[PDB]
Parts: sequence; structure tokens; C-alpha cells
Amino acid sequence: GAMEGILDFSNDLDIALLDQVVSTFYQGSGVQQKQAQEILTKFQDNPDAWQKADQILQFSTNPQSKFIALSILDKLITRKWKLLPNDHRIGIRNFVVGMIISMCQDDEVFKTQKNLINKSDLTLVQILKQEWPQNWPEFIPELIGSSSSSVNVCENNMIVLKLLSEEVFDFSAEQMTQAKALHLKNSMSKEFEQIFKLCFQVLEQGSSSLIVATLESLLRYLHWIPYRYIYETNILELLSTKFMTSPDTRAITLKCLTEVSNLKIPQDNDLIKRQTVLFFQNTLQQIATSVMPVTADLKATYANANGNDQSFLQDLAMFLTTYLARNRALLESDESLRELLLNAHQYLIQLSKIEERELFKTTLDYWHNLVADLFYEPLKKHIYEEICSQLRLVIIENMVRPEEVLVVENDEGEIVREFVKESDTIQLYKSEREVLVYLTHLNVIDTEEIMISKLARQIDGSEWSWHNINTLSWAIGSISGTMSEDTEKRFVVTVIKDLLDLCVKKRGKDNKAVVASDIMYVVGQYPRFLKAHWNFLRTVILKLFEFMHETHEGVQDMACDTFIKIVQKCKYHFVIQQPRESEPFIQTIIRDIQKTTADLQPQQVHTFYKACGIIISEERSVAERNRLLSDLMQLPNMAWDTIVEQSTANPLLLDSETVKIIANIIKTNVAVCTSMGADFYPQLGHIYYNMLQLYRAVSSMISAQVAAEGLIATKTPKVRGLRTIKKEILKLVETYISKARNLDDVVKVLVEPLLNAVLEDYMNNVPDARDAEVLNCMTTVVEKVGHMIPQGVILILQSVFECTLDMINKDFTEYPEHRVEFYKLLKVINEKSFAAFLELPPAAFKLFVDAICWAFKHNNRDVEVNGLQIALDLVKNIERMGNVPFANEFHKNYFFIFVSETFFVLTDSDHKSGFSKQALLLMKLISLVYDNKISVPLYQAEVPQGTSNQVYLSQYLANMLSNAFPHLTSEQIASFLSALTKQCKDLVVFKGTLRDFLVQIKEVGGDPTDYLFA
Amino acid sequence: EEDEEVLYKVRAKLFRFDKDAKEWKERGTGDCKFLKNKKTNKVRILMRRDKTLKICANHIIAPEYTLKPNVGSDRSWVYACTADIAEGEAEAFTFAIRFGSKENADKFKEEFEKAQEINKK
Amino acid sequence: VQFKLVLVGDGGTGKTTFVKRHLTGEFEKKYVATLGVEVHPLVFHTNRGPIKFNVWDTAGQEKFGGLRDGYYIQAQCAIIMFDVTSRVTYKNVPNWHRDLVRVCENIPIVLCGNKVDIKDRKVKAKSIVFHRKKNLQYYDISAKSNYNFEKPFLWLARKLIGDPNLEFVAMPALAPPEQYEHDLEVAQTTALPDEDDDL
Ligand SMILES: *[C@H](CC(=O)O)C[C@@H](O)/C=C/C(C)=C\[C@H](C)C/C(C)=C/C=C/[C@@H](O)[C@H]1C[C@@H](O)[C@H](C)[C@H](/C=C/C)O1
Ligand SMILES: Nc1nc2c(ncn2[C@@H]2O[C@H](COP(=O)(O)OP(=O)(O)NP(=O)(O)O)[C@@H](O)[C@H]2O)c(=O)[nH]1
Ligand SMILES: [Cl-]
Ligand SMILES: [Cl-]
Ligand SMILES: [Cl-]
Ligand SMILES: [Mg+2]
Repeated sequence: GAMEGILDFSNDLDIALLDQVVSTFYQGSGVQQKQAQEILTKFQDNPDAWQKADQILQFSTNPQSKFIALSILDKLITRKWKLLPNDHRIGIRNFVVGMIISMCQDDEVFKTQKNLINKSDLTLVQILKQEWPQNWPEFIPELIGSSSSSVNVCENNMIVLKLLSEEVFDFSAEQMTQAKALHLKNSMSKEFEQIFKLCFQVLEQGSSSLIVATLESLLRYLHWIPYRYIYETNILELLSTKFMTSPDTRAITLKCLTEVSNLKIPQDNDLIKRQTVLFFQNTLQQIATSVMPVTADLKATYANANGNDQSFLQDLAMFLTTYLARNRALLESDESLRELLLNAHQYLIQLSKIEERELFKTTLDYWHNLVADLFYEPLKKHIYEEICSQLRLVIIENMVRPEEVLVVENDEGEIVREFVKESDTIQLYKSEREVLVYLTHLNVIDTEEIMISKLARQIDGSEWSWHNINTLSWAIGSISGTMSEDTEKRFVVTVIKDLLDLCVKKRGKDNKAVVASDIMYVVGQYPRFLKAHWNFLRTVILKLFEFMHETHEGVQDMACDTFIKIVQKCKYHFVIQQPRESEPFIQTIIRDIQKTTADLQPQQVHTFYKACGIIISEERSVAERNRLLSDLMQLPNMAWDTIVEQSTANPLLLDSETVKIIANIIKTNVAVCTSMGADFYPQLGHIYYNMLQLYRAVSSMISAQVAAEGLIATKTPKVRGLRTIKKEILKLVETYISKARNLDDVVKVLVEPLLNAVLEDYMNNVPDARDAEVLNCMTTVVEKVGHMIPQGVILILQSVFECTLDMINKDFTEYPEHRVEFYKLLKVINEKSFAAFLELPPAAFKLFVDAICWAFKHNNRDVEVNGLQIALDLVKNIERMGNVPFANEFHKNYFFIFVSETFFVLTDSDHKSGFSKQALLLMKLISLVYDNKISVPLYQAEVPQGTSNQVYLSQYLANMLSNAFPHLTSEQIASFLSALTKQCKDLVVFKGTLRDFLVQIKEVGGDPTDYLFA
Repeated sequence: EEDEEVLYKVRAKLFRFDKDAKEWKERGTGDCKFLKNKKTNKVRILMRRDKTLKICANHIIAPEYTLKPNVGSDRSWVYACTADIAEGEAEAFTFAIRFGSKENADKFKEEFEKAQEINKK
Repeated sequence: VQFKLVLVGDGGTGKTTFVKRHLTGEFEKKYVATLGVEVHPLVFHTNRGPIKFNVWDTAGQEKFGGLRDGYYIQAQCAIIMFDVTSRVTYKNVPNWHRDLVRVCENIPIVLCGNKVDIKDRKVKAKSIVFHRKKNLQYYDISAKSNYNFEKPFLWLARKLIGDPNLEFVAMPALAPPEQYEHDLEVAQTTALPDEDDDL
């Protein structure tokens, strides 16, 4: 349409049309906005568009047009500046400087076009990065001089200086070579005495917008300037008094003072210590007199969210915590400073009552810092006894729901099972617990008194609420371990007496759910107590078993989790025969397992079985242990036996009910194997032969289904159910082998039938019917017994290598699980059974190299990392062979493939996560040649005979980089390679040099001497 | 919806079929309710997304609709809707709705068909 | 009435997927890189009336960045996205924030760590602190599971409207009105995604 005209550079730029295109983009909507956007992007990206910048700045009536002109220049300056003729450089500097001057001198423009002026300032800073000070030595003196001629210019100069400081000190590490960053930091340092002089004078002579700008610049300077500028001038007095009083300057001053608190400062100097105290004292006095007293309800103020109150309270928290964590010792010894110390901490107590999760994390971090110090440092805790007492209350009343507590209140006021895990409060709980534990140690009497009296006011009804019983119960559970066994005993007895009263008194499914969840949490948290009180432990377990029949699904599920949580810690007491019992409790449990688990979902049944395995593995006498295992597996083994008959006579297609039964039997075996590990063997051996036969039968069913119905069959509930059987069988075998202690039996009894059953079936199924779990099972097999089964490993590779590679080598996304397991398998084979790869035919070994490099190119961390590790391990494997024909041929065929492929992912800007491991690999490869560890010539008389591999390597690399990055000079390439090769024994320096190259390839005219940095 | 009786409620995930791409796309997860209008006796499906409470289904349970299985699921139904107004102006869709269990899916079908008889009255 | 929202962050962090979820309810599994920016209106109903966000969903890949900071001009709020399974994306957060606040000097901004549904988390909860000194709100989120998905919009709405007790509300639902064979058969025989999901 009309808009596309600005794209025709053969005609003059119609600035009016440009302004229309820009307005359509920013102010328009729909297709017109979308079209306008594409046009502007094309315009912006035109490599001559920068030539139009002057005209747009001069003639445009649209500030966004001028912003875009400046972005166009920014791109030119940052990437192509040194490609320009010298007069274009001078011209661009002149019109940017001139535009800025012009916009500042017009008060109306200065007031109303802040975005455009900020953009101009940033663009000027990009020119400084290129030209200053070497080709602009008077920039700073002239800036300083110009500051006196105008309040507008002066203010804007502070913006420019802020941006320069940021670009040099805060954001240079990724954007500049080490050498260039040093040059610019040194240059700013050398002229800072006069920058500061101007800053301090403006601050002394108090225009508010100018003051704020000056203070914004100071905030940046504080990141790097020497402390004497802050301590040897009167600036601390100004910041902590004058600038705290006006709200416009208070916000930035407070952030400056926070950074002041982080300055590097002499530790042995009383005068400086006095100054550090004084600014804090001044600041706190200003808060109390001009903002709010220490009694103020900051919770309420924050919740009101007037003006900038929330950010101010956040910044106050940051200031107080930062200062006190560093300096509170300055205030602890001198009686005259005690009031300040405690008032500061009282503000923190008030801040900690604010409802704002992230802010709470910040203050809690501080409390952790404090209490951890009080726990150790002699004679300190008494100072803070009243602060700590208030803190106990705060933490107890704001305990987040533990991960174990599975019930929550819905929007209708019903107590229901959570839909999902509250994953984002996991860390919060740990932090709260950590602080509360320290606080308990610091005063166990106070903590107990607080909890026992709060609990008493739940029971008598005075303070009863779900919220209140919950936070309290969670708190009580969280402090397990802090009391002496003896004190804990009385405490737990008192707490449980009260909670049991509450359970009798508070009826209805909602109340019962809340109280049950809280008691289960508490009892599960005190195994030491349970272990010492068998009668009580037995009663808890029987109650949990009752809850396994609850119609409340949240309570029921929590009962199963609590059962296993208790068993994990107390299992010994279930395996012995307790005084006054006729049998070990494990016998009682197993005898009644059908009744106890009748109302549970299958996965909860499996958890129950898993808990039983934990107990049984406590029995170290093999005869007795195997007997217990046999008893435990009675129900699934009896169901199994009857299914093995119904398969033995048939094989035909299992109905869905039978498929589910089979899956659940195997899942039960998995669950028990998980807790028993090596002890599980007799049970595995009991089902093993028939289980692998069943694997084959189900495999034929799946194949037959795909043949009759198509690939779509794999989506059906029937086929998915059949594959679940296969996956769980694989999981069972993997689980056992991962924990096996008798590796001889693994090899002699388990491995041959497994491979026979799984490998050909994987190989000969269509891609969509292949289970990635086969690969996962084989990884554990190779990991645990690979050294003992060299022919087995070969068979695994033959069966899965080429066909799996073909599934995953068309794109980066299809078959994501196969992809990830594939590379884990190759990794362990390369690590444990390298001989397997030596045996491959050359064509297959080439696919292996290809597969590794393909891994490199993934952005998927689960693939990329393994690819790089395999490459590194492979190189080590080859090197370990010494001067033999396989190694010589390996290097001849593949050394340069690995070098170039590694260089490619290092330099393409799409694989930044792998930088460290790529650098490692490159360094290994370069060091192989540098150390003459490659015996044969890497070249063919393509170069003079007798030419060292070192010499050829440089030549190859220089040529490679010359062609891949033609914008680099030959000297840039030569200098880079000289540095890189010299540095191949020093990874930290080597990586620095790589990082410098990555900067230089993004621009023109990078300085080759940068690679001499040291 | 105070002029309406809640005949049936169930947690569900609703999908709509994009014909042009050959794929099902989620439209919302939340409570699917069957609401009977107290003045007109007509029964609609009304479903809202969790948290945002935005309407992801709003249509009469037409007597002519038929619940069909999806090849991949034993806990889902697919059907054609000629007039859904969740997003504004009435529009035709092929919907699929999946539940936590087969039992839930089978209850939904039963209730769906009851509602259809009511709409015939 | 309406507010310009800019959405920024590394390529692949889930910006577009997050917006789409809010727009249509769908979860887009494929990664199609955004080219420059895509603008979408997005309306929420609140106890304080409707609030419309004009969402400028920007490209995170440098090679597709288009106008870059030019997109930020006159934004009234922002979301900065990273991926908790990718540490480089959190490392780049200060860079995005820098570019954003240079243009938008005083706007409410939410920081979101996406993809918390993935088991192998790499950016540890404890590590996420950049927001504190910058006064950004922070939320763990998942566009895939919908974990906290509404939180950034609710917070921004509260800041923009100036009411901290603002809530999303259900709006009354109007009474609805009173080759088919082939199209249905195709839908019946295309499997539903994620059949292993709870719902
Ligand atoms: C609701 C009321 C009820 O009694 O059922 C309780 C219900 O919400 C959940 C209870 C749970 C999960 C565990 C209980 C703690 C199990 C029980 C009832 C234990 C009872 C133990 C008593 O023998 C107990 C009474 C107290 O004097 C203390 C705790 C002594 C302990 C002596 C060492 O024994
Ligand atoms: N597991 C998981 N994947 C997600 C989530 N959100 C998005 N993704 C996936 O991440 C990939 C990238 O998503 P996309 O929204 O395109 O990312 P983007 O930040 O917009 N990229 P760009 O800046 O290049 O336009 C997609 O495959 C998408 O399905 C999530 O919460 N969990
Ligand atoms: Cl502008
Ligand atoms: Cl024990
Ligand atoms: Cl040169
Ligand atoms: Mg995108």
C-alpha cells in the first residue's frame, strides 16, 4: 500500500509518510498496525537507513520517528562505526550532540520529550564508547563547563554521566573485550575527581529534578568509586539528613545509602566507624520525625498502597537489613547506641508484619542472618531478647502450609484436597523453619510458653479459627529437634492432649479435615517421640489405617503419606516384637492388608506396600526377611499366578480389566523393590520368567493392533494400557538392577532373558510404538554390569543405535524422551564399554561422530550437556589408546570435524548455555596438538612435508575463521589464535579469550592487541 | 445466574477442534455446570475457567446433540455445538470434554441426556 | 479503560505461550519464534469494572528483535519473563530490565519465572533476588500447568487501577440461543493431547 513507500530508497524519503507509518504503528490497531510494524522493521534494518537519520531528526514532527532514527544510529554505532569514513563519524557526533543541546535549551521540549532526550543521551554514550577519551579528550571538562550555563543542560548531563557509568561499570562484561572494558574503567576513574566535584556542588547548592538526577547518577557511581569520596567529604550528612526530608529526593537517597553501606571500607579505623554510625543515626531520626514513628502500623500502610509507599517500605527494608547485617556490631557495645540498634530492629519487626511474600523473604533472610549469629557469638543474644520474642510471634503467625498438609480451603469455604502442589512455598517453609528453630534454641522457655498458651486459646475457643490452629500446628511441627528428648516428651504430650480435645469438639467434615491434617502433620514431625512410646505409635498407625477408609479424599491421602513418613523413621519398631504384643507389628499389618487398603486408589495401595518393604528390609536375617517378603507379596502373587494361567492358555487379546490388574501387580512389585532394593531379588526371581514371557505377549498384542488399526492405535486406551505393562516391567528391572548387590546373578540370570525379550522388539517396531523406557533400562544395565557383558553391550548398540538415531536426526523436537535417553545410553557405553564402539563398522562409527555433533546443536540442556561430555570422553578414550592405527585414523578422520563443530556452537549465539563445556572441549582438542599427542600428520603434500601439526592447526583455523567471519582482519584472526593456542593449559584465561572473540565478531575493526590482555 | 438451578456440576477440561490445523486445543479447565432457567425451564451448559472465571462454554443442551467417544480416551466426549456464546457472538464448534475419571464421564453423559429430555418438554 | 503492557525476556521462555493461554485458553506446544512484536488486546473483568491490556508480546531472539526498545515507548506496565529450567535466561533478566526502564522510567513490572512444571529446576528459588532492589513483583509460574498464571495480571491491575483489593469476578452469562458428519468423524479420530494429565 501507501505505507511501503518509505522502503523505496531510490526516491527521497517522504518524512510525512514516515510519521504516518510510525503513528499507525504506535497509535493504530489490527492489520494496519501489523503492516506498519513490518514496514518499520524493514526500514530500520535497511543498511543505508542511517543515512536518513539526520533528515528525520530535522524534519519529523513525530517523536517516535526520531526515537527510531536514533535506534537506527545506535545499531550503526555499536556494530559498524569503524567501517564509516571519518567525516561520517564526525558528522554523526555533531548532529547527536547538537540535537541534545537544542532539545535542552528549549524548556517546552525538555519538559515534554523526556523519552527522546534519554534515547539521544544513550546514543551519545554509544559514541563515547567508541571515541572517548582517545578521540574526544575534552568531553568531560566541556561537560562540566556546560553544566554551569543551564539548569536543563546540567540535569541532562547527570543523565549522560549515569548512562556512561552503567555502560562502563555495570554492563560492560558481556559487551566489551576485557582490554576495552579496562580502558574505559581507567578513563572514567582518572576523570572522576572532577565529575564528583560537580556532583557534590549541585548537591550542596540544592532545583529538585536536578537534585534527583544528580542522586540517580551518584547511585551508579557508588558501585565502583573509592570510599574516600563518600567518607572524606560532607556527602553522608547531606544524604542522611537534608535529602531524607523531601519525599522527591528520599527515595533515591535511601538507595544511595544502601549502596554506601556496601562500600569497601577500612576495618581498623575508629573515625570511619563513627561516620558509619552517624549516617545511620541521622537516617533513622529522619524516618521517625518525617515519615512514621516506630509504633506505626506498616502492615496497614503497605496494604493501603498510597503513592510510592510500597516501594519506599521495600527500600527501607533493604536499607535496614543491608546496614545491620554489615554493621550492627558498631551499635552493640556502646550503651548510647542501644536505643538506635533496637529501634532499627523494631522497624524491621514492623516491616515483617507486611503481607507481601517477596518482601517477607527479604526480611526473613535478615532474621536468619541475625539469629544464626546470636546462636554462636558470645554475649549477644541478651541484647535482642525482646526483638526475638516479638519475632517468635511473627513467624508462628505467618507459617506457610507445609508440603505435607494436603488439605486447603476452597473459595466456597469447604476444606478440600489440593488440586496441585504449592510448589512456590517449598523454599519459604524451609526458611521459616530455619529461623524458628534458631529462635527456639535461643529461648526454649519463651517458645514453649507462646505455643502452649496460643494452643490453649484455640481449645477454650477464645481465638479459634482454621487459620490460627493451622499456623500454630505447622509451627509446633516445624520445631521438632530443638528440645531435649526429655523436654520434648512433656511438650508433645501437652500438645497432643489439646489437639485431641479439639478433634472431639470440632465436628463436620470441614473441621474434622482441618484438625486431622494438623495432628497428622505434628505426629509425623516427632519420630523421636514415636520411637520411645510404642503404645502411642501403635495407636497413631491404627488411626491412620482408619483414615484410609475416609470419604474425605484429602485426609485419606495424607494418612497414606504420614504412614510412610513415620515408617521411614520408625521402621525398626515395626519389625521387632514389642513388650506385651504377640507378634511384630509388621505381621499384623500384612495379615490385614486387604481390609486396610480396600478403599485406597491403586497408587496409594502401592505407597502402602512400599512402606511395608521399608520395614521388612530392617530384618537382616535372610530366611526371616524372605519369608516376610513372600507374605507381603501374597495377594499380588496369587493374582499373578491366575493371570499367568489365563495367558498360558491363550494369547487372546487381554481385556482392559485384565490389563489394569496386570499393570497394578507390576506397579506393586516396583513399589516394594524401590524400598527393599537388593533384598527384593527372591520376589523378582519368582515372577521373572513369566514376566518376560508376558512382555513378549503384550508386545505382539501392540504390534498386531498397530497393524490392524494404524498408528492411531497407539493413542487408544487399550494400546496405552498394554504399553504401561511394558514400561512398568522395564521400570521394575531397572529399579532392581540399579540397587543390586549380587552382580553375578544380574549377569547370569537377568541380563540374557531381558535383552532377548526387549531388544529385537524395540528394533523391529515402527518408531511410534518404540518405548524410550527400553533405552533407560539399558543405561542402568550398562552402568551396573556393562564391564561384565561386552557382547551384551554390542547387541544393545546394534539393536537401538541406528534406528533411534534415525528417529531424532530430522529435527530437534520429535521423540523428546527417546532423544534424551538415547544420549544417556551412548554416554554410559562410551564411559564403561568403549570397546563396543571400537567394534562398530566404520560407517556406523561415522554415524556415532555425527550423533555426538548433533547433540551439540541442541538447545535442550538434557541433550546438549551429554553431547559435549561424550565428545570430551571420546577424545580421552582415543588418547588413552596411544599411537595405534585406530587412534591415528580417528584423528585423521575426525579431529577437525570436532574442532569446527565446537567452534560453530561457540560462535553462533544460539548455544550460550554450553559455553563452559564447549570451551573445555576446544581446549582439550587444541592441547592435543600443542602437546604433540597426535602422532600422524593431520594434513595430506597439501603443505610441506615435515610441517608440524601445530603449524597446520593455525593455518586451518585461520582459514576457517577468515571464511566464516570475513569482516575480521587477518591480524585480528592471527592474534586471536596466537593467544588461544598459548592459553590452552589455562581454562580461565582461555575462556576470557573466547569471550573477547565473541565480542569482536559482533563489530567491525576490533583491536587485535586486545588478545594480549593479562 | 440466580434465576437458575444447578442440576449438575463437575470438574472438566474443555477442548475445541481446530479444523484448519488438525488439532484439539484446550479452551478451559474448571467447573462445568448444567443450569436450568427457573422461568423458561431450559437447561444450558455453563463452564468457567479457574481463577480468571472467564466463560469457556455457554450453550443450550440441544436435544439433537450426541455425545461420541474420542479414539484416545475412555473419559471424554466429543460433540458438535451449533451455537456457543462464551466469546460473544454465537458460533459453531466441535467440542471435546474430558473428566478426571471414566465414572465422571459416564455420569456426565447420563446427566447430559436427562437435560436433553427436559429441553424437549 | 486500557493499558499498554510490554512483555520481554529471552527467546523460548514462554512469553507467547503465556499470552495465548490467557487469550484462548490453549497451550501451544510448538516453538514458533515471535518476529519483532505481536499486539493482542486482553480484557479482564474485575470488581472495579473491565480492564483491557493491550499486550505487546516482543521477540526475545536477538535476530528477530525488530524495533527492540522502540516497542517500549509509552508502555504503562510490563512483564519480564525467564525460564527456571534455563539459568542463562535469569542471567539476562538485568539486561532486559535495563533496556525497559531506560524507556519506561516509572511503571509497575512483574518478574515471572516460567516452566516450574518441569521437574529438573535449574534457577533455584533461593537465587531469585534481582527483583528486590528494583521493586519488581515476582511469581513462579507455569503456562503449561497454569500455576500462578493469573497472578501477574491481577497484580498489575491492582497497581494500574490503584486498588489493592481489586479481584477478578465472574460476569453474568447471557442466555444462549436455540458435511457435519465428516467434520465430526475427523474430530472423533484425532486423539486428545496429554491423555495422562489429571484432567
Ligand atoms: C480426633 C479425636 C480422636 O481421638 O480420634 C483425632 C484425629 O483427628 C486424629 C488423630 C491422629 C491422626 C492421631 C492420634 C494422636 C492417635 C491417638 C488417638 C492417640 C491417642 C493416644 C493416647 O494414648 C494418648 C493420650 C495422651 O494422654 C498422650 C498423647 C498419651 C501419650 C503417652 C506417651 O497417650
Ligand atoms: N514445559 C513448559 N513449556 C513451556 C511453558 N511455556 C511455554 N513452553 C514451551 O516453550 C516453548 C517456547 O514458547 P514461546 O511462548 O514461543 O516462547 P517465547 O518466549 O515467546 N519465544 P520468542 O521470544 O522467540 O518469541 C514452546 O515449545 C512452549 O510450548 C511452560 O510453562 N512449561
Ligand atoms: Cl519518543
Ligand atoms: Cl527406627
Ligand atoms: Cl590485517
Ligand atoms: Mg514469542
